[PDB]
Amino acid sequence: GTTGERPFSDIITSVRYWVIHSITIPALFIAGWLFVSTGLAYDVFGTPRPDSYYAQEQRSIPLVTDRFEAKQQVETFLEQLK
Amino acid sequence: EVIAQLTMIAMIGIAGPMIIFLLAVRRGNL
Amino acid sequence: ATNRDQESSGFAWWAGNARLINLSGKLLGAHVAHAGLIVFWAGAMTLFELAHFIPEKPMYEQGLILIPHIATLGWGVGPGGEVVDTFPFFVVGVVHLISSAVLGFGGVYHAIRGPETLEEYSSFFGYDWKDKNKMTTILGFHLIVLGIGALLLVAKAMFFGGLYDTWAPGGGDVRVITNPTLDPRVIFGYLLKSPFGGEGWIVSVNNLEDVVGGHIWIGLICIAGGIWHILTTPFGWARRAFIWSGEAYLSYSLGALSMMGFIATCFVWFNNTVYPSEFYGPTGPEASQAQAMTFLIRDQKLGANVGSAQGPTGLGKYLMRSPTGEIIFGGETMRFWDFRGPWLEPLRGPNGLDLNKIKNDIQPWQERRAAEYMTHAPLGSLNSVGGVATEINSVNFVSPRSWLATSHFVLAFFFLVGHLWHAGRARAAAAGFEKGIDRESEPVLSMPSLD
Amino acid sequence: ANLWERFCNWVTSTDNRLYVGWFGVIMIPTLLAATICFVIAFIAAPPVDIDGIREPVSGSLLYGNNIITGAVVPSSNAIGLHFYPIWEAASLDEWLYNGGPYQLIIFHFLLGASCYMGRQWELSYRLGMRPWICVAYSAPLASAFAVFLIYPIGQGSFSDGMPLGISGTFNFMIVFQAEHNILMHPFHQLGVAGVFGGALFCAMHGSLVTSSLIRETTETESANYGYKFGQEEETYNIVAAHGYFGRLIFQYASFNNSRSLHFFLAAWPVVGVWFTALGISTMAFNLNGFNFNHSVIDAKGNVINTWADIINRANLGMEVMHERNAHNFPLDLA
Amino acid sequence: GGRIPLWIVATVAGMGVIVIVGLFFYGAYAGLGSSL
Amino acid sequence: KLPEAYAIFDPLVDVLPVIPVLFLALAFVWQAAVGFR
Amino acid sequence: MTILFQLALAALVILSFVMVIGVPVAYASPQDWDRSKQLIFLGSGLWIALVLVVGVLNFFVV
Amino acid sequence: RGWFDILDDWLKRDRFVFVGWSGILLFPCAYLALGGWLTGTTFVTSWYTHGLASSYLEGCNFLTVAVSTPANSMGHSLLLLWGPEAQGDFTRWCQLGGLWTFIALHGAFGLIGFMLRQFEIARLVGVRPYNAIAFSAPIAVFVSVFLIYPLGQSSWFFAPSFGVAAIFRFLLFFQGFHNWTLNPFHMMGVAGVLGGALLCAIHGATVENTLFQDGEGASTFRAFNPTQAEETYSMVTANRFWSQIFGIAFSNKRWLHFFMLFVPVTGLWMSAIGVVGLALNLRSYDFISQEIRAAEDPEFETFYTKNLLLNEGIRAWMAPQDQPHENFVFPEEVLPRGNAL
Amino acid sequence: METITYVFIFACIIALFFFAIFFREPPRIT
Ligand code: CLA
Ligand code: CLA
Ligand code: CLA
Ligand SMILES: C=Cc1c(C)c2cc3nc(c4c5[nH]c(cc6nc(cc1[nH]2)C(C)=C6CC)c(C)c5C(=O)[C@@H]4C(=O)OC)[C@@H](CCC(=O)OC/C=C(\C)CCC[C@H](C)CCC[C@H](C)CCCC(C)C)[C@@H]3C
Ligand SMILES: CC1=C(/C=C/C(C)=C/C=C/C(C)=C/C=C/C=C(C)/C=C/C=C(C)/C=C/C2=C(C)CCCC2(C)C)C(C)(C)CCC1
Ligand SMILES: CC1=C(/C=C/C(C)=C/C=C/C(C)=C/C=C/C=C(C)/C=C/C=C(C)/C=C/C2=C(C)CCCC2(C)C)C(C)(C)CCC1
Ligand SMILES: CC1=C(/C=C/C(C)=C/C=C/C(C)=C/C=C/C=C(C)/C=C/C=C(C)/C=C/C2=C(C)CCCC2(C)C)C(C)(C)CCC1
Ligand SMILES: CC1=C(/C=C/C(C)=C/C=C/C(C)=C/C=C/C=C(C)/C=C/C=C(C)/C=C/C2=C(C)CCCC2(C)C)C(C)(C)CCC1
Ligand code: OEX
Ligand SMILES: [Cl-]
Ligand SMILES: [Cl-]
Ligand SMILES: [Fe+2]
Repeated sequence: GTTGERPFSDIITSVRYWVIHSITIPALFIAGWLFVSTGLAYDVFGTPRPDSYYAQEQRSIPLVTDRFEAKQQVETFLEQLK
Repeated sequence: EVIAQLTMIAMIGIAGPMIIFLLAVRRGNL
Repeated sequence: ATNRDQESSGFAWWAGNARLINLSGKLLGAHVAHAGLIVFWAGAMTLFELAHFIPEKPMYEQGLILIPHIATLGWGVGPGGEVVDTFPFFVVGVVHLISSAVLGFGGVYHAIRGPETLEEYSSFFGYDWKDKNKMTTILGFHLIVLGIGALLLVAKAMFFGGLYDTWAPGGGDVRVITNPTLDPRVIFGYLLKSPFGGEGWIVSVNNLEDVVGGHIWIGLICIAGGIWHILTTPFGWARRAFIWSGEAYLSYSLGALSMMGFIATCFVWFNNTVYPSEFYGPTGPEASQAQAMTFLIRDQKLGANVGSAQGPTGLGKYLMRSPTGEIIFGGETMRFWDFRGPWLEPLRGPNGLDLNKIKNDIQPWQERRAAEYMTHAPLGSLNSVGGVATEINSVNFVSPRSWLATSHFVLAFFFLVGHLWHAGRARAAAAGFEKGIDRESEPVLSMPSLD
Repeated sequence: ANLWERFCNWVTSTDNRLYVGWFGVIMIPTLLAATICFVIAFIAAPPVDIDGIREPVSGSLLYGNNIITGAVVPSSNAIGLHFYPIWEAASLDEWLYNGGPYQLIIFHFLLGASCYMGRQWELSYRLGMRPWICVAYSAPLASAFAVFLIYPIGQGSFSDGMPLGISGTFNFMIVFQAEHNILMHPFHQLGVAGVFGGALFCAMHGSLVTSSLIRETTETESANYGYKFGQEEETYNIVAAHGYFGRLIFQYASFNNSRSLHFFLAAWPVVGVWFTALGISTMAFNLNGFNFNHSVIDAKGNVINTWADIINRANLGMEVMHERNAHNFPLDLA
Repeated sequence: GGRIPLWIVATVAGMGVIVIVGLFFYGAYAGLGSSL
Repeated sequence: KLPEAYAIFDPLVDVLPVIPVLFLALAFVWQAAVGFR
Repeated sequence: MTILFQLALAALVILSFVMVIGVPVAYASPQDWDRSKQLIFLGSGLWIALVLVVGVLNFFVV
Repeated sequence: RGWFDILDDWLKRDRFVFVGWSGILLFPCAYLALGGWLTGTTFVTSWYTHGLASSYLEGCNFLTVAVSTPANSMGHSLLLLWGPEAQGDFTRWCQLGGLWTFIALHGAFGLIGFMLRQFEIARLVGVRPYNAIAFSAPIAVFVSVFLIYPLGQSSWFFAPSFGVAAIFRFLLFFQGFHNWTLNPFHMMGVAGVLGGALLCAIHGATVENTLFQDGEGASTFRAFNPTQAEETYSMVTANRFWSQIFGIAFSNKRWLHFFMLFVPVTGLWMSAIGVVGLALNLRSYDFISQEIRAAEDPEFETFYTKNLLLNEGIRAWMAPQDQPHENFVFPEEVLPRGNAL
Repeated sequence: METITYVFIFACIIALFFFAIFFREPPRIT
């Protein structure tokens, strides 16, 4: 039967539907685009940029080796990139 | 250059859906 | 609603081409239109390969499957397989692509505008699937058309240029064939060879004379079978053996196509005569033999006596005996001692590889070919990283022999499934229980229990 | 009638406890030769020089194996793809040394199982059934053809077919991952989705039909006696299992057509096992799993490993150890 | 309630994904992750 | 390379071989049009 | 005449494109089976001639 | 009407997506397990935990992205965002592996929620809860593989990371360190999954090829009304077919669908037990009798000894980079290798 | 003794096959 809601085939063929979402969808796409194009996603999540995996002449990985000094450990490897 | 690539395929690909669109206006024989 | 809905034809949309079984005219449209697409692709693809072709790279470094087919027929190519004129490729391409539009035109005509059914418009082009005489008549015409096709190939080899002969001396050249082989002891000897190692059935055909000869035979066989069938009707024994329906005929041809795809798969993988390695890259066996050659040459240059070098296992490190005693390359490549190619045969004597020829007569073109083929061995990843599975990214290569073999095994497998599907269904349909079991007559219910 | 007709009518009798049929005429002898040989070799066959390097692998129980380690060992690499019937050997001793039972077993077996497939069609015809069960069996059959026939062909040797053994199978899989990165191949990914999905849908359907058995028994007897063989009626409430399952997810992710539901059960595992049989068949021609080794590099050019590089380190460990005495030259090109 | 035919939204949607995925397969050969 | 005469058609030539796959897709556009009757 | 060869060759493409869309619509529209009989017949001769015309011009520029 | 009963009314309403009391556990935890997987595979690295890229941002594709396990140096920390390690710093929590525990633990409570939901819906609809019972096997698998196994090991590092190729690595780790293929509990699991798929295919194919003719078209899907009394296919003809093809057949439709539940559910449970074993390195790695012979008889070779040699290759070639926190340094000369390769 | 044990269990299973097929409970239609 029908739980009672408006059928989907009915909403997405409606114009009012596409009036609303011809804006919001592309907008969300652009928001997410910008999230990465602003470089903002890098600093939120702490993800290295292609130039920040290593120091210029270092060949070893900033692996974390302490449970409680770990936050401090990551912060000090970041200082050693400048 | 690659817009040439995309513009040709843009038009080639829409040619199909369009035929169906035309024959539907004309109450054509789909 | 001329068929075209599920209510009238009995078939849903996902099986809608079954709506055409007894609509000879629309069905004619679909075949030609589809023939349209095949010739289209032959055309578009060739021009795409031409637009992407650099004559300085081997054909096989460039991802080409069709131009190598054109080069094998002796167009646009010189000694060693060097590309000397690209214009013939362009012609093959344009003509097919052009042709596809007339094909295109004709199929879309018949599928839409033309008569849905033909049998009242002309007694000759109309047909009924159950008309045993009319069916062998169509079969007969197409046999003759195929017979002609095979003779076009003879015609190109004997009168219109020749074929590329990888075995022609001076590293291979285009060559006219003048003594095709007609001895049926050879031509049909091939069909009687084992398909197993060292024999290879018809995949072993290693010279153009045998190829051209075999197409004379098959061309005349086909033409003579066309006539036979146009004039005859199936005899009692054949009538009682088969299902006479449109679906059954389809299932018999899916059967044939499957068989053929599988033979093609092995042809392109093992055969380096009508798939010259100049164009297609080396075979799997050829590459592996080429590596043994490469390191024989290098070590011997350093001072190694390669005939007396005992490797770790006790077997020769470079040379050993096949199980029938032939001298063959050692190491894992022992499995590939059946390989034959123009770069390697100069070193062969009556007992296999000849050590005096190894120590004295290896030319630098053989070192080059052997090094080239060992580093273009048909190994590569789906995304076209070349080499073994553990190779690093760098080389963008997958052998045309891999592409053509994998693709055609896949296609042959699914056409075997198509056979069983439509063969099974043809039998049920003919017997009348393809839509299921009759409740009022369920056959098992009249049968005695098994126990 | 005449003698030949009596025989034909017996061969095709739908009254024999086991259906024979024309396919059965070939199947029975070939499976029997394959089964007798295999059973005897598994127990008593002497060591087999699989890799052609005069380094024989013991596969049989009497030569120090157990059920898990035992195998009928693939024939010699020296043989490659040559046919090696018993009559081609100078002696049984030679034939055993070189792995002849393997060839005899798998040829008779492929042949016997192909006719088994045909036999499935044949009896469905004599019984008035629809015919496509045999199509379902084609997925398992094709899988067998791949490890026993196609993969040897592309690689040039039955020495690289799958061994007839529990640990031999594992050997085959490991060497396959290192030589083809089969885990990174989509057709094998499709095989896993095939068999996980098949197992999932098996458990779902069984659980869903079982959930909706109609009370026809008491709490002391087996629910199973609520169903009598050949009973006209259904013994579960599909409406009720749709109602349960449509609510578990939502109404239309659930089936209410028994036929569509059952065709989905057939098709999911068959398709995916087709793809993974096709995966072994195309890697047989060295079209291998995706390679992303050193696919990420940084602004200077350092390799930034990903999980694909870690898989490669494992792969490489298999590569360099497998058949440790069999390679003289730096690439394992088959 | 049904002013835009469904097949139309279908084709549009499809060409929508076809594009986005095409982009991702393109990205496998360009910039980050291309081995280059 | 094509003959330089047809160089200007290189981008249309790059796309031509995928055209036959659109025919398959065009069939589904068509049956959605007739509503999979 | 490098200029008259590219002329004709687009005449083929623009005409192909027209005929590719137009011929199927024409066919399954019942009204102008006669209004359009002429169109496609003429486009067709136009198409064919143009192939030939491009086909000969190639041999003055290719 | 008490307020509890009013809330029960709303939660158990017939809507397009049923909520229930179970939903209060189910939907938040599932959305965040999901969402955290999507977030981590899209944007988060494994650089400080593993020396690895693991997100689309870094240029990984769908096969190579992962939410990777936290560093071995974390032990078995819950890795709470407000906990001693990350101290409420969301950026640092991503970099130290918090999302892994975040996914692992919400995912676990989500599975609970899902099973409770199966119970809740069965009870209101009036059906037996064999489906919830069936879902016990995925739960045993998840719990055994993602929780028990690392809790037995040195840390969460060695649990599976959440990625396509990460899981492939885990398979291969398990071959080369645990010799998992040789473990009868996995072998029972293999049998139950491949046997489940067999039952799945053979039962669907049998139904579709013993249908009664209940309509008149060639699309046989339309000849079924879910309210019909009648069996849509013939148990009788199915039984004869399989008795004659295979020797034996099902005759009882109830046992048949019960057996379909049992086989794969029982196999996943056996596999789980074996992984509990491996939590402790309690492996079926060796056959002692083979090793005593092998060590004394250099001509004795079996597929068992050949596979251990492979295992040794995997361990040594893959460990330095797979367990970077160990600072394994293996000079070329110690790396086991056959000839030439 | 281990070889004999594996062969004995295997032989029992092959006998089981026999009885399971030929001495099954006959299915009947009630
Ligand atoms: C497209 C190709 C094709 C097809 C589909 C057919 C189809 C048919 N032919 Mg025709 N035929 C063809 C080409 C073809 N023919 C050609 C080219 C010739 C000339 C050589 C003939 C000569 C010919 C004759 C003389 C006869 C047929 C007959 C028939 C009918 C029965 C076929 C039959 O029993 O198959 C084969 C099925 C069998 C059961 C045959 C059993 C023999 C074994 C099992 C098969 C192998 C035989 C093969 C010759 C040797 C194998 C080679 C090996 C080394 C690989 C059927 C309509 C018969 C008929 O009714 O004619 C009017 C008949 O008598 N055909
Ligand atoms: C090679 C592919 C192929 C071909 C050739 C056909 C051909 C045919 N189909 Mg099948 N079909 C296919 C794939 C194919 N189909 C697939 C993949 C599906 C599954 C979705 C179906 C599902 C299906 C159903 C459900 C039915 C058919 C039917 C038909 C027939 C009549 C179609 C009709 O009325 O069109 C009407 C459509 C139109 C008028 C719209 C436009 C169509 C034209 C052909 C487009 C041409 C485009 C092209 C670019 C033209 C320019 C080239 C020119 C310059 C040369 C026709 C013979 C029908 C049938 O059997 O009739 C009884 C039918 O009912 N088919
Ligand atoms: C196998 C393909 C095939 C078949 C069997 C038919 C059969 C038929 N068509 Mg179709 N048709 C086809 C392809 C096909 N056509 C193609 C490709 C086109 C587009 C070019 C057309 C366009 C078309 C139209 C527009 C009409 C028909 C009509 C007819 C009917 C009359 C045929 C006639 O009088 O020809 C008589 C035969 C000749 C005059 C012989 C000359 C034909 C050529 C030049 C022979 C050359 C053969 C060639 C060299 C071999 C190689 C071909 C290629 C593969 C390389 C008949 C049912 C008519 C119809 O249905 O009436 C209502 C109709 O009006 N057809
Ligand atoms: C890899 C294989 C596999 C997967 C992916 C899977 C998945 C599923 N099975 C379900 C059900 C079932 N599975 C069953 C038996 C089985 N299921 C099996 C194997 C699988 N089952 C097998 C082999 C069996 C045989 C016994 C039964 C009997 C059922 C059901 O009744 C039920 C159903 O309706 O399915 C049709 C669904 C539970 C829905 C749910 O919990 O939503 C809620 C989602 C939650 C709580 C989030 C979980 C978070 C997970 C655990 C961790 C994070 C995962 C990341 C988001 C993604 C990581 C991806 C990388 C690993 C690549 C879900 C579709
Ligand atoms: C050669 C040439 C040419 C021609 C071309 C052609 C011939 C074209 C065609 C084209 C085509 C042929 C097109 C088509 C298209 C198609 C499309 C693009 C489609 C898509 C699809 C989709 C997307 C769908 C969707 C859906 C539906 C509807 C339903 C279900 C779901 C889905 C999603 C599936 C020209 C002129 C240029 C000139 C030059 C050269
Ligand atoms: C029926 C039908 C169908 C089908 C269809 C078909 C299959 C089609 C075909 C068709 C075709 C088959 C077409 C053709 C086309 C062609 C064209 C249109 C061509 C043209 C060309 C050109 C124009 C060229 C030019 C050039 C040159 C010369 C040189 C270089 C450059 C270029 C390339 C530019 C479908 C399924 C869809 C649907 C339903 C119905
Ligand atoms: C070109 C060439 C050549 C030649 C070729 C030839 C000469 C071949 C032929 C071919 C042939 C000569 C084949 C035949 C075929 C056969 C078949 C394929 C058969 C089939 C059969 C069937 C199918 C049957 C069935 C049945 C039975 C048995 C019983 C009853 C039922 C039925 C009828 C179903 C060579 C190699 C020198 C070189 C290269 C190129
Ligand atoms: C974690 C976290 C959180 C949460 C989060 C979440 C909630 C998230 C969300 C997220 C999401 C929710 C996401 C989503 C996304 C999705 C995606 C990414 C999609 C994509 C897909 C695709 C790409 C697909 C496509 C395709 C394919 C591939 C094939 C087939 C076809 C199709 C078209 C389907 C919070 C806040 C608490 C904070 C803390 C942490
Ligand atoms: O044998 Mn069995 O495994 Ca196929 O790669 Mn080459 O060969 Mn041997 O090495 Mn790796
Ligand atoms: Cl090995
Ligand atoms: Cl080697
Ligand atoms: Fe069922």
